[PDB]
Amino acid sequence: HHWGYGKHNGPEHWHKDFPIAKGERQSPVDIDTHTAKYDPSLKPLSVSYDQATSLRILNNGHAFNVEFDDSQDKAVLKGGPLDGTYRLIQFHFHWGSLDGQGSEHTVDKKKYAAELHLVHWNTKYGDFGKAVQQPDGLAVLGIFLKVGSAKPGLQKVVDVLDSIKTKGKSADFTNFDPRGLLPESLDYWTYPGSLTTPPLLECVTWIVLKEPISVSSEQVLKFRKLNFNGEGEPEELMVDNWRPAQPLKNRQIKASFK
Ligand SMILES: NS(=O)(=O)c1ccc(C(=O)NCc2cccc(F)c2F)cc1
Ligand SMILES: [Hg+2]
Ligand SMILES: [Zn+2]
Repeated sequence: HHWGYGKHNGPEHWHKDFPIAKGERQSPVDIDTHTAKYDPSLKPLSVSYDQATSLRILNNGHAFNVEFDDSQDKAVLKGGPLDGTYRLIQFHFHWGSLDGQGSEHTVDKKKYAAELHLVHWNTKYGDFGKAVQQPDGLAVLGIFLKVGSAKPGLQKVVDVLDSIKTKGKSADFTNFDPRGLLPESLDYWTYPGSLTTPPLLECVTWIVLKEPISVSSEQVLKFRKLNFNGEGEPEELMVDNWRPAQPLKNRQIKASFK
């Protein structure tokens, strides 16, 4: 039926309706730190999120997305392995039912409690729709979340989760500053990949940050109270909405640090 993360419609079944699931540049992948190549030609990332305009937060049945106004160059990602300007359109997370799992990407097989994805599209393509038809159409900034001290900047997100508990629900979510979700260091690993959820399009340049951000146990607990189901349907907790690591195949993971 429609794709999900359950036993009968999960990642292992996606290939039936989306053959690209078994493609050549699928994400996420395991990042082997000893095989990753330090590339001195990689420029530092340039995250310019000061003019960011968040609009709303929505439970889409797979995760919750915080959407941004991308009609202009308000919040952009440049530099790093990218050529051109990429506009922030939305961010979301993937998390587990327990603290020891939840991230999509892993580092030396280590799984983190969750993973934040800041989605950006290449402006030379005009709109998000055209960008997903190009090999360099998207750039997703990935950040790992480990359970420890609370992250102040994530609280506004946590507090609003009650209003979007079920699939289809949305709430206004203006003036959110995404800079509060960034770690201190912008060191990263980068490799060409895909969306981690159907349609699994291979249009993404992944930029995974080395330094994870820490959030509290209470903060992550709030994520786990969301529902995959719509209002009135039987309750299915939204947990474990992550895709397991895929074969790296003919790709090399480059590091911006040594
Ligand atoms: N987890 S992740 O960062 O890799 C990821 C990022 C974006 C999307 C997305 O935009 N999906 C909807 C979608 C996809 C293609 C075309 C569309 F029109 C559309 F709405 C999905 C997964
Ligand atoms: Hg593509
Ligand atoms: Zn994602």
